[PDB]
Amino acid sequence: AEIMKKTDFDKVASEYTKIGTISTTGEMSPLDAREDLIKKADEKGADVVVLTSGQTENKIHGTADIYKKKLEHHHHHH
Repeated sequence: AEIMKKTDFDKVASEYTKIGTISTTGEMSPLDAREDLIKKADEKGADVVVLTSGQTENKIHGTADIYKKKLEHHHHHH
């Protein structure tokens, strides 16, 4: 699982699927919150962790929507 914001993820939103929301126990540390959310997300099998709150201690608790990628199977589309 990787850390991106909603602004970053939005561009490729239709390529992924929301499997749930993860949350840190609280606003611990900025980079540490990321790592803890990567722990949860990757444990749930998520491809992307979408910080729907932001990062860098900017009024964040640590809520992120977890998404999985749409894996393709011979459907080349031309």
